[PDB]
Amino acid sequence: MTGREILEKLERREFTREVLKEALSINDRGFNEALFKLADEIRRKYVGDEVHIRAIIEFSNVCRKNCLYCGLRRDNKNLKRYRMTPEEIVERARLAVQFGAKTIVLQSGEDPYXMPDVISDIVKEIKKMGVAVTLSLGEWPREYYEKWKEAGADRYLLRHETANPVLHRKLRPDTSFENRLNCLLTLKELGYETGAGSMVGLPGQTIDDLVDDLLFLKEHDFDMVGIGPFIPHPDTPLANEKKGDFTLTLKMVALTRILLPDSNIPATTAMGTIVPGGREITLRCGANVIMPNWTPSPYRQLYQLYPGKICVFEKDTACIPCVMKMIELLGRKPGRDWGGRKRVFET
Ligand SMILES: C[C@H](CCC(=O)NCCC[N+](C)(C)CCCS(=O)(=O)[O-])[C@H]1CC[C@H]2[C@@H]3[C@H](O)C[C@@H]4C[C@H](O)CC[C@]4(C)[C@H]3C[C@H](O)[C@]12C
Ligand SMILES: C[C@H](CCC(=O)NCCC[N+](C)(C)CCCS(=O)(=O)[O-])[C@H]1CC[C@H]2[C@@H]3[C@H](O)C[C@@H]4C[C@H](O)CC[C@]4(C)[C@H]3C[C@H](O)[C@]12C
Ligand SMILES: Nc1ncnc2c1ncn2[C@@H]1O[C@H](CSCC[C@H](N)C(=O)O)[C@@H](O)[C@H]1O
Ligand SMILES: O=C(O)[C@@H]1CSCN1
Ligand code: SF4
Ligand code: FES
Ligand SMILES: [Cl-]
Ligand SMILES: [Cl-]
Ligand SMILES: [S]
Repeated sequence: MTGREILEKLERREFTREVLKEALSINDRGFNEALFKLADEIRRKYVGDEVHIRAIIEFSNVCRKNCLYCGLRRDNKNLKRYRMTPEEIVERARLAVQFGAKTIVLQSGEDPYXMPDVISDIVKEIKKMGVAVTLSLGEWPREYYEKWKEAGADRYLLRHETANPVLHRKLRPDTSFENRLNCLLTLKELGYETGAGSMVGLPGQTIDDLVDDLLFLKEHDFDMVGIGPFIPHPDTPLANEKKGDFTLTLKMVALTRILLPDSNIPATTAMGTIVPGGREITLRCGANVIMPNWTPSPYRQLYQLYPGKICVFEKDTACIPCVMKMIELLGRKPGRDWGGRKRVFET
């Protein structure tokens, strides 16, 4: 099909494997621009002009897992490890709420020390502040997820990474796609707003794999979808692999918006790392969420899933103001409420 025909099928919601594969394979500038315009318009119509701010506190870079892509993998001895105290985390969340954040995201490596009860205690304290709490702590037993939901957690981010089970097991040798999916299903069952998503440009990942990632996301109707490029880290086995392409990754975000029109979709920091101004582009191609870094010094610079991350050299409190300026210069509005998913039931 020509680009014009692919676009027409996307506009009529004929989301076949073939339409998605062709959308990802056509490299014509005119087609891509039209795809991005469509996704921007769908975003505007379904989720409006509010860009929701999720302040992220990366509270520990200790991890028990050994994912091949990740700078926090347990085999990386060239990394100073750190843990914020529970008091530090609560007070740092309070400062973000003082700065206007309406969601606090707590993210870490899979660090056993906190699990499950110290997390529960932190969540209960933050919930007193009248904001949404999102956890992004990795894979844990059902019982831990249940405890955190009873403590008041609202949302959980657990990117599926890659929907190719073979590639998933190779890159994540401690676990499996089946396990990852079972965690996501358990989180949904428990009443979390649940986020999935994937990296683009992983070694060995194909276009057909990206199509499978889109169809997976569409299948499960996730509340949130986090997408970014793979960025190689020098202290990992994938150090010499190519970085994911920004344009391809942006097309994944655009297609995700077209597929899941009422979902919450961040403009990720990895997008702003590989291209200067990449978050702002992504916010104009389907995204409607931003996650300003709220990790304090001196830890911020130690939380390096990938290198060269933007924002690391800035003062503690810079990123909330910075994203508020971004949202204004984009002609957008800050979120007025917690920014939970507002489902638009259709046919
Ligand atoms: C800003 C640049 C360069 C534009 C440019 O420089 N040309 C425009 C100003 C031309 N003027 C109208 C002021 C004067 C014309 C008379 S003149 O005689 O001066 O040329 C234009 C050229 C292509 C545009 C992107 C694509 O669409 C894809 C996508 C659609 C989304 O929905 C919004 C996001 C995104 C990324 C777009 C953003 C932006 O919009 C771009 C980069
Ligand atoms: C934290 C300190 C000290 C006072 C304090 O502890 N303030 C708690 C405010 C709590 N809220 C955010 C929920 C108020 C919402 C009011 S609002 O009327 O916006 O709905 C206060 C004093 C001045 C405040 C900044 C300025 O103002 C400019 C700007 C306005 C944006 O908007 C949000 C960002 C920013 C940078 C502000 C952040 C923060 O706030 C500051 C630093
Ligand atoms: N090298 C790299 N490049 C780009 N993104 C990466 C990366 N290493 C990790 N990430 C991404 O960062 C996300 C958060 S990792 C932190 C939370 C948790 N340990 C977890 O694994 O879910 C991952 O889901 C992955 O998609
Ligand atoms: O892009 C990033 O850096 C982070 C990783 S998971 C949330 N976004
Ligand atoms: S991706 Fe998450 S689980 Fe895997 S090594 Fe990094 S921090 Fe640990
Ligand atoms: S969002 Fe971090 S300094 Fe701009
Ligand atoms: Cl969130
Ligand atoms: Cl994300
Ligand atoms: S900023």
